[PDB]
Amino acid sequence: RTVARDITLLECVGKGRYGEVWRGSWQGENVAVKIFSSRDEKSWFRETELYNTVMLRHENILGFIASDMTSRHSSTQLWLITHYHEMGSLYDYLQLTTLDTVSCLRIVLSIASGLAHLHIEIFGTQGKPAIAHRDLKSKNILVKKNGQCCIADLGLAVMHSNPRVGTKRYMAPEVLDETIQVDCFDSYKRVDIWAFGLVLWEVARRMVSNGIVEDYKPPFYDVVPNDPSFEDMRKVVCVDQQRPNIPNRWFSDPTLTSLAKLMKECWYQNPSARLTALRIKKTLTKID
Ligand SMILES: COc1cc(-c2cncc(-c3ccc(N4CCNCC4)cc3)c2C)cc(OC)c1OC
Ligand SMILES: COc1cc(-c2cncc(-c3ccc(N4CCNCC4)cc3)c2C)cc(OC)c1OC
Ligand SMILES: COc1cc(-c2cncc(-c3ccc(N4CCNCC4)cc3)c2C)cc(OC)c1OC
Ligand SMILES: [N+]
Repeated sequence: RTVARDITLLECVGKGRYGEVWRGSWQGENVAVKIFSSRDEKSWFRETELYNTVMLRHENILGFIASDMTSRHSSTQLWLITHYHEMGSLYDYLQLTTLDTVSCLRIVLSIASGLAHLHIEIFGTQGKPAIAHRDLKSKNILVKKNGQCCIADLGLAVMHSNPRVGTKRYMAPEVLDETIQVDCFDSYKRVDIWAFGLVLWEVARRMVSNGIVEDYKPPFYDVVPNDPSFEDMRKVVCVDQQRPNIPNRWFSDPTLTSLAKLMKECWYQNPSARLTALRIKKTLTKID
């Protein structure tokens, strides 16, 4: 039989230190092709090892298609091929649109659903190890046409049944002050919950209430520079214990009032006090 492996690369939709992401076509279907830089080859190996261990399939997890290593003259080429989401990342989407109550809740519940799926160990033969993402942020969430999102980029993920770090802006206090209990898998889940709370804040700002909305801003936009240093973040999050500001106007809206409470419970200094992804999901299903 013929094994069709050609992928037509059509447009570059992202470029960074990690390499590039391309919209491509295989057998008439859109795919996304992440071409890894040499600097980020470990992310391809980690995501490939994870998917070789457990073939994750979930509506709120970016859908895997293939991992490819191709030998070249003096180098190795590494591609990750996934489903393609033409609306782009949540980071991109929130810059050009505001949200109503239903759309806001649908986004955040779908993220919580993908995150709880990663976090939970499932036993039996169609089960999965528990997984922590370790780089959750709005650029690593994609928006689907049906209004739900999916979580992307498991290049830093850890499974439970040289060392790298996530994006500094989204790092939890215990990462920045180096107290994280690196031998406890639950510690990594709690780092994800902190970052989820920041994403919740980014989304909520874009939900209209009483004719008011906030402009899109990244977490800590008002207290750290672009490309904040580790020390910049440590001073804000650990030393001064600052948290993203909740605007007054949210307290006139029942949804945003509830989401503010939820955020706060993701942002406790004590990691063990933070809500779990499953508890976040339940709370979200009862809002509105
Ligand atoms: C090797 O590389 C690539 C292969 C393919 C691909 C293309 N067509 C057919 C297949 C296929 C799938 C299953 C089976 N079997 C199933 C169990 N019983 C026997 C039959 C045979 C063939 C595959 C995998 C696509 C790629 O990209 C998108 C690839 O590159 C990453
Ligand atoms: C890698 O991605 C894609 C692969 C294929 C593809 C091509 N040829 C054969 C297969 C196949 C056929 C039979 C089995 N069997 C498994 C054991 N029990 C019996 C049944 C498995 C796999 C598949 C999935 C199609 C895609 O899209 C349409 C893909 O997505 C882009
Ligand atoms: C975050 O990680 C990954 C994302 C994707 C991915 C999947 N579907 C769509 C996109 C996309 C498409 C268009 C835009 N727009 C940006 C503004 N101007 C117009 C164009 C943004 C994003 C991307 C990036 C693929 C991955 O691997 C293969 C990823 O890595 C695991
Ligand atoms: N790592």
